[PDB]
Formats: sequence, structure tokens, C-alpha cells
Amino acid sequence: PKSMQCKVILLDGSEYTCDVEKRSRGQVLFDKVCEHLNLLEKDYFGLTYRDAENQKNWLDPAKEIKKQVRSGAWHFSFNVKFYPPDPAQLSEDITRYYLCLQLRDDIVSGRLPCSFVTLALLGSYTVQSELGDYDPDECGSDYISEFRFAPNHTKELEDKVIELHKSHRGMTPAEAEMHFLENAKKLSMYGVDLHHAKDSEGVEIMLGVCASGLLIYRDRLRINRFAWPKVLKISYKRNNFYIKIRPGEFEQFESTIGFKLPNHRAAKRLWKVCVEHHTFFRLL
Ligand SMILES: CC(=O)N[C@H]1CNc2ccccc2C1
Repeated sequence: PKSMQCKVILLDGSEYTCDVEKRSRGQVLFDKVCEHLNLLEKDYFGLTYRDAENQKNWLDPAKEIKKQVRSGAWHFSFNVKFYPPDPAQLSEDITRYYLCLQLRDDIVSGRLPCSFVTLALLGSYTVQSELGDYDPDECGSDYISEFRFAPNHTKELEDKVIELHKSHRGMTPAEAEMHFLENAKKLSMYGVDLHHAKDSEGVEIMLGVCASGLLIYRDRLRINRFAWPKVLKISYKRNNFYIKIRPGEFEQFESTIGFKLPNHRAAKRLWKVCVEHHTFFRLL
């Protein structure tokens, strides 16, 4: 029985290596990673892999690994797939912990934009969770944390992290992680998967996929939002992605909004992430 070596980048930046039978479905490798992580609330998470153009793709747990990675290396990342709108509802602290690690990467990467004060407040909870109570002995007036807090670090941000860290004395890691999530969950780009697209007139937009629905970012004055209930049907054809928007009460016909994606694969990817969010958040 021939087995392939899999390498998984974990959310703490460490590598997990295992073997699966070469005809294995994605669920087989995912179950192994989740057992390694002691993760029970697995529904929020998945494995990603990068293709030739270094684009992210979700490993479909129902399909053969080999038919997805195809010509590529069996190299994956462990990631949050469905960001819970209310992380307090999750049953386990260890679930909230992995969600925190994902969000820390969302912030440092700049996928999740954040004000100065929110960067410092999130960083202060991470430090409280990881080092415990503030200790002056470690930090002088010139202190810079090993922790990455932001896409661009400044001495002013490092100082503000410490000032807020002083206020969290006696906070346990679980408690600091819950405060982290209560702040992060309110950010306008929390849990938003962004896709480059063009509208029916060729104007560059972004489409955002999240728990609540689909967002169309046209300009800073113009953001269209379609709550999942308002979306009757999703489709792709060639490089195009279409959504069928319910008629208002007393209207005869649904409206259709079409978008141009860069290529056929980018249209299919957007379609599948929309279908998965629609199913998940319809049941949650
Ligand atoms: C205050 C607000 O606009 N809340 C939700 C409502 N609806 C909605 C629909 C699609 C994507 C995101 C959202 C955010």
C-alpha cells in the first residue's frame, strides 16, 4: 500500500509531517492534523495548498488529494475556513486558541486591517495569554516584543501594547484569548475572503465572502451587501461568476449580477467558497 509524505504548516508556523495512502481523500489527512492538534471542533477549519501561480485552494476533504494537488508538492497549510461570528459560542478553549493564531496571521499579513489602538489591544491580549502578567524586568523603555502584532511595527505600537498589557494583571490565557476574539470579531474585514473581479462594465471590484453574505466593494462610497437569504442561486461559466438576487416583495423577477474573474479557475474557486459559506452559515 503506497503512501505519500504530507507536510502541513501549522498556525504556530511549525511543520507537521505524516504519510497517507496515495489515493487518500483530503479528510484522511485533515483527521490526522486535527488529532495532532487535539482539535474536536473541526468544522471551522480546513487545509489549503498553493498551485503554480501561488494561489490558495481549499483541499476538498471528499476528493482524492492527488486529483487536487495534481502536479504540485503534497505541501499544505492548516487554516480557519469558516470564521465563527460569535467565538464565545464555540465549546472549547483550544478552538478559540487556533482561531486566535489564524487572526494574528490575518493581522500581520494585512488581510485584516486594524486601527492603531485595536492592533495594540489585540497584541496586549496575545502577550497576556503567552507571557502572563506584565513584568518590568523583561521590558525596559526600549523593549520590542518577539511577537509580530502588525503589518508595520513602530516603537509607538510596542509602547501601547505594554501599557495595555499592564492593565490585564491576573487574566488567564483562555480569558485573554476570549477578549482578543471579542475585539477581532467586530473588525469590518473579520472572516471576509476577498476575490478580485470586474463588474459587467469592466470596472475593477472586490467580492467578499463571509458568514452574513456576499459583499461587492466598488468604491469607499459604494459597498453592496447581499445577505445569504437574498441570494437565490450562484453559478460560474467560463471566466464569469453570476448571482441571482431575490425579487423584493411584489416584484415579478429576480435580478442577475455578473462578474468577470481573471480566469476560469478563479471563477470556479469563488463559486465553491460561496456555496460552502452559504451551506455552513445557513446551518449555523
Ligand atoms: C451592519 C451590517 O451591514 N451587517 C451585515 C448585514 N448584511 C451583510 C450582508 C452581506 C455581507 C455582510 C453583511 C454585514
